[PDB]
Amino acid sequence: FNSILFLLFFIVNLYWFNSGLIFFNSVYKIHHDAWTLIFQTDSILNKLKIYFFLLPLYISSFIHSISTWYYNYILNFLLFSENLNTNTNFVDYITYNTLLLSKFEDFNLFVYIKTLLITFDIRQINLDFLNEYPIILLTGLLFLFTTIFSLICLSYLGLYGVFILNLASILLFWLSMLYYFNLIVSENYYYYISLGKWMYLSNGFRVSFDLLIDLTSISFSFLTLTIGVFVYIYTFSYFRYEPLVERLILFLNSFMISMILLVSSGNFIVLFLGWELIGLTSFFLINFWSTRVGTLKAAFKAFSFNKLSDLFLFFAILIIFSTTYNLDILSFNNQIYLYESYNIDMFYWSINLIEIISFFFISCAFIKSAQFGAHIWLPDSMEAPVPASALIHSATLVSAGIYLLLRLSPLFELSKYAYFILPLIGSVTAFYGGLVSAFQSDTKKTLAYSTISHCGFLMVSYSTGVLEFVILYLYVHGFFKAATFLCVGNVNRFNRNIQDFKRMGGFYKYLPFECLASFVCMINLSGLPLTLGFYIKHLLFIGLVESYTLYPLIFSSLILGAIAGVFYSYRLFYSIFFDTKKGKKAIYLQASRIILNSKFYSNTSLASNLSITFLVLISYTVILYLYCTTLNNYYSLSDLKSIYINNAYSYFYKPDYNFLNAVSILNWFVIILLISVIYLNWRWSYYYTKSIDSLSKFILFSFFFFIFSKYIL
Amino acid sequence: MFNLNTIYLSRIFIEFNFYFLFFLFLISSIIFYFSKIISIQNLNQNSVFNFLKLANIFGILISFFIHIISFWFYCIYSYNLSLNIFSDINLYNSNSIELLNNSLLPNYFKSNITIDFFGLILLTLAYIVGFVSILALDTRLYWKNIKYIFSFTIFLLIVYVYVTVSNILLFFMCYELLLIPSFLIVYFVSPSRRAIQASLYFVIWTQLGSLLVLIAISYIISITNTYEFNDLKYFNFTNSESTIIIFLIFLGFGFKAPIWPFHYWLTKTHVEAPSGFSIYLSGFLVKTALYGFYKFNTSIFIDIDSSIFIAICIMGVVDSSLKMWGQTDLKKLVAYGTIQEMNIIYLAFCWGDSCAILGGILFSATHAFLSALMFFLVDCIYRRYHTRSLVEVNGILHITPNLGLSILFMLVFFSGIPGTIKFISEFYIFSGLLEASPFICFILMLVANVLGLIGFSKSWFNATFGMPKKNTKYLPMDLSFKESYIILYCFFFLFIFSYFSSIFF
Amino acid sequence: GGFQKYPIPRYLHVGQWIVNKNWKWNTFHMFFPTAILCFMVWRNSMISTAKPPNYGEYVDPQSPVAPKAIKY
Amino acid sequence: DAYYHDDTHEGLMNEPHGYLTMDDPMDLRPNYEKSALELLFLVSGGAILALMLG
Amino acid sequence: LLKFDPFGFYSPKLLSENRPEEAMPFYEDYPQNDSHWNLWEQFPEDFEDSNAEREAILKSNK
Amino acid sequence: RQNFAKNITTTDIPKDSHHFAAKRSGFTQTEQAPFAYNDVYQYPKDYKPWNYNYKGNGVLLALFLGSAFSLVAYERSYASKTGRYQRKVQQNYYQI
Amino acid sequence: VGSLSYIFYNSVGGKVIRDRIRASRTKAQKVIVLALAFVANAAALIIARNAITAHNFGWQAA
Ligand SMILES: CCCCCCCCCCCCCCCCCC(=O)OC[C@H](COP(=O)([O-])OCC(O)COP(=O)([O-])OC[C@@H](COC(=O)CCCCCCCCCCCCCCCCC)OC(=O)CCCCCCCCCCCCCCCCC)OC(=O)CCCCCCCCCCCCCCCCC
Ligand SMILES: CCCCCCCCCCCCCCCCCC(=O)OC[C@H](COP(=O)([O-])OCC(O)COP(=O)([O-])OC[C@@H](COC(=O)CCCCCCCCCCCCCCCCC)OC(=O)CCCCCCCCCCCCCCCCC)OC(=O)CCCCCCCCCCCCCCCCC
Ligand SMILES: CCCCCCCCCCCCCCCCCC(=O)OC[C@H](COP(=O)([O-])OCC[N+](C)(C)C)OC(=O)CCCCCCCCCCCCCCCCC
Ligand SMILES: CCCCCCCCCCCCCCCCCC(=O)OC[C@H](COP(=O)([O-])OCC[N+](C)(C)C)OC(=O)CCCCCCCCCCCCCCCCC
Ligand SMILES: CCCCCCCCCCCCCCCCCC(=O)OC[C@H](COP(=O)([O-])OCC[N+](C)(C)C)OC(=O)CCCCCCCCCCCCCCCCC
Ligand SMILES: CCCCCCCCCCCCCCCCCC(=O)OC[C@H](COP(=O)([O-])OCC[N+](C)(C)C)OC(=O)CCCCCCCCCCCCCCCCC
Ligand SMILES: CCCCCCCCCCCCCCCC(=O)OC[C@H](COP(=O)(O)O)OC(=O)CCCCCCCCCCCCCCC
Repeated sequence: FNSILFLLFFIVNLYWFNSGLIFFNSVYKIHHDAWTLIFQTDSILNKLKIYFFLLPLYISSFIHSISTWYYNYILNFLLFSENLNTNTNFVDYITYNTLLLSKFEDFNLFVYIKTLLITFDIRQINLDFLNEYPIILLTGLLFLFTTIFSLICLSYLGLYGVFILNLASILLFWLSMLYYFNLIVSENYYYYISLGKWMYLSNGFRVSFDLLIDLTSISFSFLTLTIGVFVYIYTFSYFRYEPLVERLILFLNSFMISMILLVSSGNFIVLFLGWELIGLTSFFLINFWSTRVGTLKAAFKAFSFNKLSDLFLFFAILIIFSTTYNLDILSFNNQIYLYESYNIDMFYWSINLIEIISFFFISCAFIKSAQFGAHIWLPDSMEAPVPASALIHSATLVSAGIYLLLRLSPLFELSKYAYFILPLIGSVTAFYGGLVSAFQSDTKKTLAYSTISHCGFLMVSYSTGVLEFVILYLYVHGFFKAATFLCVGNVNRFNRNIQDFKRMGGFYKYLPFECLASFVCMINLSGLPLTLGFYIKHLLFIGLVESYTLYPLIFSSLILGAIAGVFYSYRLFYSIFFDTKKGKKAIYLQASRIILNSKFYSNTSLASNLSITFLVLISYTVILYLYCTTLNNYYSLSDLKSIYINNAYSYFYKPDYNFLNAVSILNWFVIILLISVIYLNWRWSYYYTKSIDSLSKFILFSFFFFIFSKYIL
Repeated sequence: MFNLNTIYLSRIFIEFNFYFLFFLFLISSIIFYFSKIISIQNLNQNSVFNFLKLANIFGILISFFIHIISFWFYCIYSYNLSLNIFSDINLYNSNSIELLNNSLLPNYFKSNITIDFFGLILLTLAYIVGFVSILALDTRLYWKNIKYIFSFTIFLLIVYVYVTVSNILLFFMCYELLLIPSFLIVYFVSPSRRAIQASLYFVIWTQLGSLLVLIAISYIISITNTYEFNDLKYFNFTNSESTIIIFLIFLGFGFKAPIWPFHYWLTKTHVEAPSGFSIYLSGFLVKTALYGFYKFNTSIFIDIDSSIFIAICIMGVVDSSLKMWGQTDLKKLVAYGTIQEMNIIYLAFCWGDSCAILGGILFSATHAFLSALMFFLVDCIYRRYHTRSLVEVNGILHITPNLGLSILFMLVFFSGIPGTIKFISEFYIFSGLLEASPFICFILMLVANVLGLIGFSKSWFNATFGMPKKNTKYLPMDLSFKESYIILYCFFFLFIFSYFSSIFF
Repeated sequence: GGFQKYPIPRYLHVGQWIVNKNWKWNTFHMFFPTAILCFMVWRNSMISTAKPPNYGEYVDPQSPVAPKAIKY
Repeated sequence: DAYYHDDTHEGLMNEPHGYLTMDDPMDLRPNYEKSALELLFLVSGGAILALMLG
Repeated sequence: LLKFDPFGFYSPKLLSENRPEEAMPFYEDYPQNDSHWNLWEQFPEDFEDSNAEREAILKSNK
Repeated sequence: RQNFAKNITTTDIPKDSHHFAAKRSGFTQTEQAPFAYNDVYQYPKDYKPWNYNYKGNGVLLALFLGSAFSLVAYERSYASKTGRYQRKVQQNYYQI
Repeated sequence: VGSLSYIFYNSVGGKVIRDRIRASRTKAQKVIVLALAFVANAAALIIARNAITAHNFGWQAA
């Protein structure tokens, strides 16, 4: 009973068995059918020699025969089926199968072991295999199951356990998404995956659970996931020292996965599922402060609007199913043109089928994008914690309508109602949100109304009909809105949950990183000259159509909304950071104590600063990649699957003098507004006269500098 | 590859499960009657009440397992019977296979058993809902009402004969037998004092419809002397007779399956009845009426416009949905939800034997399970918090997290999320109604799924959320294992029944 | 920054300020099995995945893979 | 932060605690409701696996 | 709520559920779970339960 | 109310008799009499009230055996449907 | 048989009581307690599956 002796005997037996296998294989090759003539020779000496020298083969065959006999008995017992092929007795069967050695003819122990070892070898995996089969599904399922199981098992996973588990899952998901983003956007790669036959929806119909990873899906998915990764990293610092941080983290993960499922939906049933899931998870995030009933009122407002949108979407899907006996998104997109000519007989009116379907879709899209009239819930949804607010308002909850329009664009291209309604409502919402945000005094409310304005601009861009411009606008707005939301969240946490900047002043020194990060993020968000966010508005005005009947109102509202960005950006930044100290004495004194002076001193989190920095860097890189893909001379974007060409790119490639000078009007309007917000004095100061003098110096120097640059050189 | 062995196994299982239940009930009753001079509980650990509870529970459960097996056998049998009829096209060949009865047990009431998918769905609902309700009524049965431990076994036997009979008179008698046990339960087991009047309202309101159905049955039997339920193919009712029969049948069965304006009794009984018996009532006892209406109206040929009946059903749905908001009582709110779902189900049966019946059956199953879930949640709230009123109950989630989570997931399921038989049934009904009358479909969907849904969600969310600062010495602990697993099983069924074979749906 | 910590009843199974000593092993035994489950789901679903042709490939209209209309 | 307290020293950091359900861990009653529901779940799952799956 | 602990894991629980007070009978506290789905008392297999006291007294009496 | 017997014979109740001690000397003329039973419940160490504390493999084995039986039963059913004693595995399988 | 065996074996008391009883349970007694209910239920389900599965058809060929 020695382990060393057992191992040595096992190794010796392995070598003997391998040698016997090789010998039998060679002899079998030589004597395919005549091997028995020598193996089973009647000679006693030869029989004994063969048995002794092939004992490992014989014992292995005996064990295999016993195992096969027992397995066949078990199968017969369980299935009440047949016999062991034949009714051979136990003795006859075992003797025959043990004497038979042909089972080893193609078997080599070393080769088999090597195959088993190399089966798990990871060197083999290649990009080509990944390109053939998408690993995005494997990582998304990982993230989903991690979130679900973490929700269920909270006691097992403490604060740190939940954070680390979900961080690993989300990082893997984001890296895979990043890998496939390059292929889908430019290389014309898209996948249609099916998990199975989900449900039966008619007498003989059964819809499968399918996902569509296309350019339209990936544009939203990658943006949401990239924003969510850094929001997740930031939340652990924002909700620092809170009773319930795991709950908030898991709610954020749930909302992210719900939005990902919605955007990457293969059929209307999955789309509706994702729609309801984002609604429910947004409700939970808004109602996070469950103890308070004041929060429940805002949550219930959002819930009612979401249920109305669900009604509209469900009715539209029912109309589509009744018309075409199909719920597949691709099939519907490629079939809708045939049924365009059809009408539906309703109560007393014959409504055009496309018009009614597009009416319901646009209604639900407006409700979820917080357009004018249906936006009443968005200002009240700010009761959620800042990470949840950023995620919902950047690219997750308020872009659902934009995703719907982009995915079902072939439908709306043949919609008279869409043509009339999208530009008017978009421009009105843009103007309303911009002006209200400019006049707003609270940080979260300002960001919410700015989000409403940018959603209006997105609607107007879709009305223009350049899906590339819409996608660029969506990406820019989402990234920079999220970054600004994180910055204001740090500011609010420092200011002790007081979100109004009337009590904020001189925070530049107390939050140095937030000041500069907010400066960059706001100049990019509010379309300002010489910034990454100027081109989105420039392209929107390039593509704006002029055949509308309400074009005067549409254009005036668009101009006012576009200019409104400057006021809110300036007010937010200046009032928060560089205005006179208006906050309570405690806020400043508690942090100005000399004892706190240390290398570790900070009023924010190092992880939060790093998360914001990485978010800004990645947003810049991705926006540049999209700009190169679309706005470059060589068009390298993937197919959008739309046959409607707007001609808008003509005024981007070869603009005429008329349009070039027309854009200057808005440019100079913005310039005058900047001069007003900078040099305008509302309060007496020691620097009133010197401020007027500086304005005079700037005007005269600008004139002379222009003279020298243009003429004197 | 289908063989006669499967046919006979199906028939034998169906026939013998009934006798299994009957013998269990007979033995339990004999023990109960002959063990004590007076049939009341002896307040000690050695009472026969424990044995009777054990026998009832694990007779229902084992019969439910056998019913699963027999239902699967029936599905295979019906599918292969349809294949046998449909496949062969040669004129000389015809499927005429005759089966000989067993010599072990007799045919109850000298009737040959006939089973249908709707009947077996109804029987499965009976089993499951009866199991839940019996599990609920343990705290109610005490020392003088222990005789009502057999009420659900009696219900199971009645429903078994109801769904496994091809005789019109036996069908009607089984339908009418359900009144006595239910009335006795409400009268003797209900804690509240208003249950005494609620029971009388229930009896009178249901008996008016029972009399209407009795008049219809008398019209059918007196005119057609047949009772086989299939000889009606060779007899045609005139227009006047047919319209009278359909009106009587619809009104009579709508008295039981609540329709506007005949739901006053339902609201009263649900509010004032035992929390464990409300589950059984709403889940099952209102669907025997739907099954009977389906059978009678599909057997009779009707040449009348069903617009009036559709309008009645839609008015009931609208009325219940609009009233949902104004209820601070959770039990009454769930009762209004039951009225809404039952009216939708009844509307699903207004086009004769069209494909609407499939959606109606699926919606009946999902409503049974959903109503059981909702009434069980209300029962848990009332039993641990000694009140079922929104003003007195607030912040359930923060003291009983599992109960609050159950409420939230119940609301999500009630909303009709995809992946649930609730969503599937809504899809069936609305897809049909869109082509039948699109504007009516829009109005029905709008009302039910927005206004009624918001009214329903307001009270439940207000109860779940908030801050329970009142009576801190009397706050409960949490759900028990029994309650938690009942809730989990309801969720599991609502989710997984969507994978049932689509052949019958 | 955060709210002041207050006592939580022992009998109540709530998540207020819950930290687990064995969170490392808990995460280890909750991550890898989930990864294996997702791998199984992924390999099951890949059988029913569709991808368009590659850069240098064209679909022959008469090949079986090409779409076929219903023949009455 | 300035005056953060470690978990090992913070007296109000909670380790996992609480009773999962209302059932008494040490109960002398031969109660069978939990066993009945577990049996129902298991038999339903087994029926699905052995009669319906595939 | 902090004191509340019906089970004995955190706050020790007497086998005698409560401490009787003078001028009151000794009654068991109402359990948190009051389910009546209880079997008859279970005993070990082949449990010895012969009336040994009566047998011994009868043997002594003769 | 509950009528079951507390003193079961299937096993001995875990208990600790040292937490509470009964006074037996030094009484006064105004002090109440001590208590006779002072045993408290003692839980097994490493018992976690927040989970099931289930350490058996019976459920896992039952589920795995059910799944394996379902797999083999489906294999046999497919062979019967194809009219063969066993599955005829093809040389190549494509997506579908 | 399976239902009753499962109920009576797993309905002895609380978690602690059941665990201690099973720990004191002998090896063979533990084996039967674990295996009886599963074997009975599984045999019933297998007998049910056998009828629907018509394997004993003589046309198996090719
Ligand atoms: C407190 C509850 C309150 C409830 C009431 C309130 C309800 C409403 C509110 C809800 C929210 C509040 C409650 C939640 C918090 C609870 C807190 C708590 O109690 O913590 C302790 C609790 C238990 O853990 P523990 O106390 O530490 O230890 C328990 C024992 O040690 C474990 O012992 P063991 O290791 O021996 O495990 C025993 C067994 C567990 O035994 C059982 O649970 C018996 C189940 C019998 C069948 C019943 C139907 C099952 C339907 C599917 C769902 C499976 C159960 C998972 C839970 C539901 C989903 C989340 O484990 C398994 O073997 C799992 C496999 C189960 C598969 C059975 C499938 C049957 C057929 C189904 C239909 C056909 C499917 C075809 C699929 C085809 C291929 C895709 O915390 C958890 O562990 C949570 C687990 C959550 C589920 C995930 C893990 C299982 C995954 C199974 C496979 C599916 C995943 C993907 C597979 C992909 C490949 C196929
Ligand atoms: C959006 C809504 C979301 C809602 C959900 C949110 C998330 C909720 C999360 C929290 C709740 C769920 C997750 C946690 C559940 C609890 C898990 C747990 O561990 O609890 C511990 C829990 C409590 O532990 P305990 O107090 O110790 O109780 C132990 C049990 O009484 C019994 O334990 P045991 O150790 O005594 O094991 C007993 C076992 C005994 O196990 C065995 O016997 C297996 C080993 C022997 C194999 C046979 C060998 C024969 C030859 C002898 C060989 C030598 C001996 C070998 C054995 C040696 C000993 C090991 O017997 C059985 O299981 C009988 C089943 C038989 C029928 C089914 C299986 C067979 C199918 C057919 C097979 C055909 C082929 C085979 C043929 C065989 C020949 C005829 O115990 C269990 O896990 C019991 C299972 C049921 C637990 C509850 C399950 C609830 C599931 C809820 C699902 C809800 C789904 C909602 C979906 C919604 C979607 C929208
Ligand atoms: C008539 C010519 C055709 C054009 C028609 C339109 C005329 C111009 C209309 C401009 C409306 C701007 C509204 C901004 C509201 C900002 C509100 C806010 O945030 O608080 C005040 C913030 C300051 O916020 P604050 O926080 O620093 O202090 C606020 C102090 N209280 C509250 C006391 C007022 O910004 C301003 O004060 C600047 C706005 C006032 C000055 C407006 C000058 C307009 C110059 C127009 C130039 C036109 C150029 C020619 C071409 C135009 C057409 C292409
Ligand atoms: C002409 C013929 C007439 C036949 C009449 C039938 C007479 C029925 C008499 C019932 C007596 C019940 C008490 C028996 C003594 C129990 C002793 C005990 O508890 O020790 C534990 C012992 C053994 O326990 P165990 O620990 O070995 O657990 C395993 C249990 N078995 C053996 C069943 C697998 O006895 C029992 O557990 C038996 C329980 C009996 C009660 C069952 C209740 C469920 C419903 C069935 C009741 C009977 C109705 C008929 C069958 C159903 C319909 C087909
Ligand atoms: C809703 C009321 C409150 C709730 C209680 C419910 C009470 C009413 C229940 C429904 C009764 C049937 C009403 C619809 C009848 C439709 C057919 C019809 O009459 O059209 C003329 C019919 C149909 O005619 P037709 O024009 O279609 O075709 C035949 C034409 N001729 C004959 C000329 C060839 O004509 C008749 O033959 C007259 C029949 C009149 C029958 C009226 C009495 C019915 C008595 C039995 C039921 C009594 C129930 C009482 C319950 C207790 C009340 C308190
Ligand atoms: C086979 C494939 C995989 C199978 C897995 C099936 C999973 C089915 C769904 C499981 C849901 C589990 C929910 C657990 C909730 C636990 C309690 C909790 O979180 O705290 C409650 C919190 C606080 O709980 P607490 O802290 O008081 O108590 C926690 C401990 N207990 C409950 C045990 C006492 O209360 C609330 O405010 C309610 C919040 C509910 C939030 C629910 C969000 C769910 C989001 C899921 C997103 C999934 C996306 C899917 C995308 C694909 C769709 C096709
Ligand atoms: C560019 C992506 C960047 C992000 C990647 C994140 C990680 C993704 C997960 C790893 C890849 C999995 C898909 C493999 C595809 C494939 O089969 O690729 C094919 C190769 C073999 O090549 P061939 O099939 O072409 O011959 O597969 C293998 O070699 C299998 C070996 C295992 C691979 C990893 C399995 C991960 C799942 C969990 C394992 C848990 C182990 C036990 C823990 C206790």
